[PDB]
Amino acid sequence: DIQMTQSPSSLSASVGDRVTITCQATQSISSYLNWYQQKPGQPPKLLIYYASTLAYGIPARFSGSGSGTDFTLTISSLEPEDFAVYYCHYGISVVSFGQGTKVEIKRTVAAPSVFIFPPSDEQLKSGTASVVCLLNNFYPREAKVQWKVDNALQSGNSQESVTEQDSKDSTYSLSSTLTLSKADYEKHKVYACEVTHQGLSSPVTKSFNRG
Amino acid sequence: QVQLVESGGGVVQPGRSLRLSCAASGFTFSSWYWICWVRQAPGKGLEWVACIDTGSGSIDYASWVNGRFTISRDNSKNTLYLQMNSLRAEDTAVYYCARDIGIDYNFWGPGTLVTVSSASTKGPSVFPLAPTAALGCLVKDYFPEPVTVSWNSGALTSGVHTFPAVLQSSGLYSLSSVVTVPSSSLGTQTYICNVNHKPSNTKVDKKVEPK
Amino acid sequence: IIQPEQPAQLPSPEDFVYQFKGMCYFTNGTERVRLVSRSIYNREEIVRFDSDVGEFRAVTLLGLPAAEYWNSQKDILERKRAAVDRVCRHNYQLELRTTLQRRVEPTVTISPSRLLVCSVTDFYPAQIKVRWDQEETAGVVSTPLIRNGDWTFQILVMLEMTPQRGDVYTCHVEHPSLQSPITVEW
Amino acid sequence: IVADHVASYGVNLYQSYGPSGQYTHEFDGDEQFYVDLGRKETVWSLPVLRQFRFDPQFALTNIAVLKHNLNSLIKRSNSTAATNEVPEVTVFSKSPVTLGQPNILICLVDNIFPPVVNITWLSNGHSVTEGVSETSFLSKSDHSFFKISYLTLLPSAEESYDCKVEHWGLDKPLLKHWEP
Repeated sequence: DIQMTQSPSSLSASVGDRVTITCQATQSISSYLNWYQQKPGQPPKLLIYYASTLAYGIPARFSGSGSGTDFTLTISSLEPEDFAVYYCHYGISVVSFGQGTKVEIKRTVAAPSVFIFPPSDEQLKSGTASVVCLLNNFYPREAKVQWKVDNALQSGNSQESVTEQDSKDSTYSLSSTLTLSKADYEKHKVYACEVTHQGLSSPVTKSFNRG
Repeated sequence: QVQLVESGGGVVQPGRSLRLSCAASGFTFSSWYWICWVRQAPGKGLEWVACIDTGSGSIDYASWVNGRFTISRDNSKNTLYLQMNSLRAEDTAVYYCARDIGIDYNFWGPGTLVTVSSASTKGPSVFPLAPTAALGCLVKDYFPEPVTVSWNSGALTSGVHTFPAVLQSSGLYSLSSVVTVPSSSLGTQTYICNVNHKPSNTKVDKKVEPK
Repeated sequence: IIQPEQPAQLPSPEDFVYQFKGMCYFTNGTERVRLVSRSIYNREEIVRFDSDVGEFRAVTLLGLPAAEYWNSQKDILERKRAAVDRVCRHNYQLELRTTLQRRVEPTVTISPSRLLVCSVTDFYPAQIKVRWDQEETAGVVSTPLIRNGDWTFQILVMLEMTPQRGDVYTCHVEHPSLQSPITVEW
Repeated sequence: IVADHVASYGVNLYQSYGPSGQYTHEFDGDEQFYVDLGRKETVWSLPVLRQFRFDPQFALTNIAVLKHNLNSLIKRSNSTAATNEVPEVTVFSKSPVTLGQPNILICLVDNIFPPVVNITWLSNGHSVTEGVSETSFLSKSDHSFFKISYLTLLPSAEESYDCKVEHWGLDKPLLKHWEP
């Protein structure tokens, strides 16, 4: 199949800004590249066909450029209803799509309010132990949360989960969950979480001992 | 009006098969349209599956298909089919049904969720997260998605972060929901999370309290 | 690659026919290049983008809403203006190496009939002059040029003969493929 | 109007009957290629053109736009259908006939409108299937069409041949006869 890749894998931009995403194809596809938009939960809405920014009415701020293999989607002045996943498309019967570009809100580099939680007694009855680590509200998403158990690092026993940009303050919250058995958890004493963020002078280490 | 409706999604064991349908309303296949099955992973990009010329019957499949999926149609029933055989957990995604991709004034479908797991429906296990200060609920080992989480029966809304679910090595899901409240009410105000799991009728109301 | 011209999008049985002909006119090689893109309902041309005019212009009333609608969209005008180069000029370069290089030599054949018919057959391109030891003109009838549709032409030239003294009658064919004219005696 | 060469880099056609369509390119009145909209393949009508590449998706996409444009123009013109034209059939041989030496029989079916027609060949009463080939619908300046069928024959002394045309304009099949 014709493979086509998008230039910014994801980007952070502000309202009013100019955004440029590119789509390069494996072959010449003439002037037949199309730009699709996708807000969460919905199927794609077509923005441009050929390079004609048309619909029964699509916002004139969107524009398509390029011919042959290299193409460019340009949103002149970003509006807030434009934070969406953008895709490039080719083919009516032999369909190819791009490795989408996420368009994310940019903001003041915030620091993560970090917290640790030991496993409950109710879960230790069950025979397992999950140690959580919250990194409430921060910017940008890029953050390293390492698990230290008795000062020795931990690799294949944690799992992170990141929320989307907040609807009020546009920040991300994270949750790395170290999971052990109620016997392996009982064999060690210090359990630490080492958050290392951009908006932090030094790596914060919130921690607990079993008693 | 003109719309396409997906049907047939669900949990299907690896190795087993699933047949989806795509009913068309508002138009007749008789007028020949190229209708396609485009699938989209959970949180990943749009990927093509197959297309069929509703006039002649001409089929095209994506390179990754290799005789595993089989598109077909019934013009009398105006329905599209996709027989997905030899399914792996890697094939778990949302299956869209779209008419004339890239041409203007052309519709897509809402989606149909196909989940490929050897997991069996299980109610979650709600545990508290020991408490500005933060408290929460660990909602461990359950299947299939999704889980409703409300704080203080809806009363608490600001500052709540219900984390996206994560698939554990056990094949079962596990999400957390945390909130930040002033450290003053840690004895005054009473906090309760409201987990719900319609797939296995498991409603829970855990009271989060300091130890 | 072969670049196509794109259609502009509008907002005893019965048949409804729509034709879109992206047409390129070339004169003095690529010196004078012209695109005229015709939108046609049944056999009536409704709209037209002429690269000389530079805009969509209705031919019939039925194509007036379309002409204004396509003229309001600035993307469509920029694209239709560029089609002269992207489509006509681009594709012409390929023609120079293939169709404009094609040449099939005419096979001249004099034979009597139910009066002599000089059959000039299987030749490409369409340029040809067939003539019948003085240039006989009044007693000669040529058929129009015959297009065979397989990228070859034919043309027949009949001459009413009133002969005497064993004088020779000669068919003289001139054609781009031929490095010297063909003469056939009778 | 006047040029040294004229080409149609897009002879896009879409009709309600079927429905059906035809994407072809033409250079100087001859058919360079057609895209089979079913098989999805550029079929070169000239060997020397096989070196180039035309993407079938380009043809398929224009035919989808054409379907749209047609539907709106059906409503806008208050459902006005096409007028059936009388096809002017003509039969002739590709080269002077010499008995025993192979030849091609050309049936030009001129002035076809709408472009929906049947063209078959007859030898001594019954139909011929082997050796028959035909060009796509070739566009005209007056927006009608024309097709050319071909029957590869070995000219015989007794044998007679006919071209059987079946357009909606004709009330009974036109049977043009071929005379050596």
